[PDB]
Amino acid sequence: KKKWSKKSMKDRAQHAVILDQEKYDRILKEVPTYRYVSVSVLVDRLKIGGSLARIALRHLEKEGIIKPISKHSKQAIYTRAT
Amino acid sequence: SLVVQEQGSFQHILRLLNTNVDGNIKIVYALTTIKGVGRRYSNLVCKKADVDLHKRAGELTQEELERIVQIMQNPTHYKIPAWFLNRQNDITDGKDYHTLANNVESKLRDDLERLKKIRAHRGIRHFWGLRVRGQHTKTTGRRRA
Amino acid sequence: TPVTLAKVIKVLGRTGSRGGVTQVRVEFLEDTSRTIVRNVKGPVRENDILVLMESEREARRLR
Amino acid sequence: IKIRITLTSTKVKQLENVSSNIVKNAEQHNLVKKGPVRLPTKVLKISTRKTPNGEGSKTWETYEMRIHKRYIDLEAPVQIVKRITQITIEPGVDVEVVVA
Amino acid sequence: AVPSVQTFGKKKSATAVAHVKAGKGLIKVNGSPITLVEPEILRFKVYEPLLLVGLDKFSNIDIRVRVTGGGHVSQVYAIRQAIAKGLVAYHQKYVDEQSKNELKKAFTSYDRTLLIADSRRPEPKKFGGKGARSRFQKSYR
Amino acid sequence: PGVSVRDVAAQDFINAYASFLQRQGKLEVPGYVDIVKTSSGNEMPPQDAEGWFYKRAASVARHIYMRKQVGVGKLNKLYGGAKSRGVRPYKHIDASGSINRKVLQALEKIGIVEISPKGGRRISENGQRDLDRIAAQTLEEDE
Amino acid sequence: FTPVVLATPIPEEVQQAQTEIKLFNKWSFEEVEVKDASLVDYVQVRQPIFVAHTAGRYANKRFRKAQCPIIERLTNSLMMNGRNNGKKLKAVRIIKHTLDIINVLTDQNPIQVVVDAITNTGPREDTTRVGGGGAARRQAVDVSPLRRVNQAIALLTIGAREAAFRNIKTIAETLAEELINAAKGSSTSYAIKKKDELERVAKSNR
RNA sequence: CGAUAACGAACGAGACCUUAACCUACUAAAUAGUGGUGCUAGCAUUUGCUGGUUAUCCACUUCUUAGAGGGACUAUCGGUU
RNA sequence: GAGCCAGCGAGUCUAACCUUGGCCGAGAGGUCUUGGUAAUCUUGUGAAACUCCGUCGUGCUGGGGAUAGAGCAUUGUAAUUAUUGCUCUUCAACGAGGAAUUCCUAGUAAGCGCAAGUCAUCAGCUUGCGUUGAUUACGUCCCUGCCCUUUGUACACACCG
Ligand SMILES: [Mg+2]
Ligand SMILES: [Mg+2]
Ligand SMILES: [Mg+2]
Ligand SMILES: [Mg+2]
Ligand SMILES: [Mg+2]
Ligand SMILES: [Mg+2]
Ligand SMILES: [Mg+2]
Ligand SMILES: [Mg+2]
Ligand SMILES: [Mg+2]
Ligand SMILES: [Mg+2]
Repeated sequence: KKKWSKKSMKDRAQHAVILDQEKYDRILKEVPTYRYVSVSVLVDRLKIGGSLARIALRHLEKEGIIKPISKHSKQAIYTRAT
Repeated sequence: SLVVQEQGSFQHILRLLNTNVDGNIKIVYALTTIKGVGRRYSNLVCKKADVDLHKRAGELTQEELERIVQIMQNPTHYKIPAWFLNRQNDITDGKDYHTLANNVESKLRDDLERLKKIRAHRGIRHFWGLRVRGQHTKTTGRRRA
Repeated sequence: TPVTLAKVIKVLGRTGSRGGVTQVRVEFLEDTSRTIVRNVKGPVRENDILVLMESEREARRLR
Repeated sequence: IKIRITLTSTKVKQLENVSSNIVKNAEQHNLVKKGPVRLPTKVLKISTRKTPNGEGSKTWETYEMRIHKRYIDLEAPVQIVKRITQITIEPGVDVEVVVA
Repeated sequence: AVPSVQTFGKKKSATAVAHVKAGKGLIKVNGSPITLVEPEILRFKVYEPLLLVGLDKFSNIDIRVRVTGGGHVSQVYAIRQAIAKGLVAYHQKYVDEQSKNELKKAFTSYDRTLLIADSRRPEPKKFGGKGARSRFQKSYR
Repeated sequence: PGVSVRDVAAQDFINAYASFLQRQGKLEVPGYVDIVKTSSGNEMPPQDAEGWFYKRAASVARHIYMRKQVGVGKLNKLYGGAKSRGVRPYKHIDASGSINRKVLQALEKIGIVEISPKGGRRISENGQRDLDRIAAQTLEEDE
Repeated sequence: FTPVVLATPIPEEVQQAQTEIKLFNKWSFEEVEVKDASLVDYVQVRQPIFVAHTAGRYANKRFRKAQCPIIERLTNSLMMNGRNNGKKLKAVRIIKHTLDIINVLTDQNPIQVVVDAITNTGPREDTTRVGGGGAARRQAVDVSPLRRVNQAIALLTIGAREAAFRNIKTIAETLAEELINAAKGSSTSYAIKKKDELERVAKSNR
């Protein structure tokens, strides 16, 4: 059963699924000093899912942490309040 | 808008119908790990149980998931329209079933055994392991075993 | 680090085995009245500006 | 009275001078008329293989048939209606009259 | 009666007929305003003819465009050609020829297909391939 | 100036009019809702389960306002999509007939749409009187 | 600028754009001077467009693509790897989001970031295939400025594509970061990495 | 084209025919389509906006259709042989 | 979920084809009437890709839907080696593919559907038609074919001589 490929796996990190106190103030304290805020940066620096990233993004934009540039679906583009 | 502090009751694993359902996903997609329930059915039970479908599997209350499993195991008594069940109008009992987890595997072997026992054509095709739905076999499924 | 910009004044013709390479005669922007023949890979017309990465070389043809 | 002449041939040059001779003979008898409405020409296409057997290169072939259809509406007492349709019948051109 | 002209813009199969008459200045596309044309990106494409010449030449005329045929992005280009030609037709008939030429030049400098229809037509499909140029597959063994 | 249904974006007017439906609470929703999936080519039932009859009703209300008359056969073609036929190529497949016929019956009860001569359903003058009024209401939201 | 009103209300931010300058969806085409004197006359700027979707016919003659705007050519290379063929409205949305990202991430103008990016990722000298007999030989030749622009757009977009594939990052935010990384010039951009790789093989064969 | 013991033609290529693109130029049309005027609906209210209507009828051909025709011949200019 | 736009075409009478609209049914379908021998009716063939908002969140995963089990219908004298359609359930390989190799120069390639042909029923096929629409080149004889010139010939059913 020769296959003529190699087929190595990957590391498959465990990004957080429900949000708790240690994640909550961590997003509260470091969404400033982010020049550009989106779903994918929040996944990479905070280890939360796209679910949490999209809902938290909606959360901040009414109360005040991040300013919007563009509110198109599947791509949210956010800047800092200086 | 709604951020919510999840608490210490949470479960990374849960057991319904003798299967290790993984947590950390939405409840309807999570219960599809249990055999005999697929995405359509899973939506209807959690709808008939009046649960918030937005929740993850690991955070749902103890009474709610036992309420869910009752609606799965007595479906048509709780107003499921019963053409929605998989094994309806059964060959001995006459009544509409809905096999779950082990029943699906065990009852599937049994009705195979009738066609093998009466020597029906489909049963003899299963005993050889060939196709039974009238497919061509001259090229396809070549390295099946 | 040296590069020389060079303005093409007369395209000569196609060279190379497949035909994808052109002989051109280029004039240097600074130090004009120096003429050389070089090879170009892509589409070229006249009055284009090449960046010769080194100027002390001349090809004639590709065999 | 509202009679209507309809032409449905496939030969265009036979059809036109039939239609022109209807409308010109109308005007000696000085009748008011809807001048010829030309409906969209419809092409009957049949795409077959050239070969009788199934060998060679797969060359297809499209035979087509164009059908041209015109109608002229007329109002006239009976004697002109008997005269106009009795004459100017050209072969391969189909003429039929409907009233009202 | 009332000063009015009638033009059309085209694209591959889309045709948009435009009635240009003298009015108060409203520019409607299929009974709906010009700001409602659904594909959000190319809405900013249909603003550009009036955005080129300035909105001042659209105060005293009102525009109706009726759109049929083709597809979504083809319908957009037929709309913009119809209003550009309709404006240049209005200044041809009523206003002097000086206003026509400054109108025409600004259009024709920016994009030529605002006034001239694109002549690119579909190429017939040929037996032996899925397309007009493509063939299906040659195999030798 | 006499603002109308044509003068407002399709998305937000349908959303605003459907919310008018949810508050009014008088629609005669069928009863098989949240069991059906509303198209034979569809793969799931509507994710927004607690409405989507009100969404569909607002959607169908604007269509008779635009057009002259519709039937239920037209609406199944409009709301149908491509059915992924497994390993075969896709195909247009019509939507669930009951869903269109019942909401058209349901809109008859509130008095928006009526029967038409020449067949089909026509917007009544009650329908042509309140759809404008939400259209006035929904278009000053951003102003 | 005086705002003119008429029977159909036209929004005021698009109304400003009419007389003032005929700039892009948000950015201006002034101060967008290309730096390199070879790559000018082959990037087509200073004739501004509103939208990056022009249904133009540039393929008839040999150099008409050099008159096509460089933002249009950037969109055109995005509709690739087969499943995305056609889909230009998909391409010009992505380019709009990419330009927004570049402006938020560095304050400097987005299209100026794009124009010096392609000047960095034009390969200046490149190799060709002479036979030599059995073992295929290399000969270093020079590149056209048109080919340099052509190569640059392809090199930039392939890197965005392979990086935004099977990965949480969307293609727009990927497309920005190599465009930034190339325009500064880093050798961590795929387009810069490929560019120096061609020149070293050319340097090997003189 | 040129050279030139060859001159001048024929078939094939080309021409031809079909089709697609242009025509506010002609001839015409509720089985194509506008605009009005009747009859109405809704919203405004100024002098408007959007619809519905087949016996309201009067005119129209831009768009739709096909008859006859026109139009492109690489025209004009520049470069190079 | 919402928006929402083509073109090529086919269609029954001494027959029962294209089917609008109303009603029943989750569906596939059933039933009562109607229009059409057709620029008139199906039919604006409201096609799909697409567009806008939402759930998913790099997980062989809500990717993929093969292979199996039960029922409900339709065509037909008849459907078991399941005709086809619908529901529910089961939910495999496959993580872009070695040597090799095909097609293609602008409304073209490629994506996406629809009609027609075969057709009582059955399209993953073909012939056409539209929709969305690139990159690259505007060369050469390097490879593979074909043509021509010069040349040698003891060949001429002509080098398989
Ligand atoms: Mg054969
Ligand atoms: Mg109406
Ligand atoms: Mg991505
Ligand atoms: Mg020249
Ligand atoms: Mg169709
Ligand atoms: Mg199985
Ligand atoms: Mg090869
Ligand atoms: Mg295809
Ligand atoms: Mg010898
Ligand atoms: Mg001999």
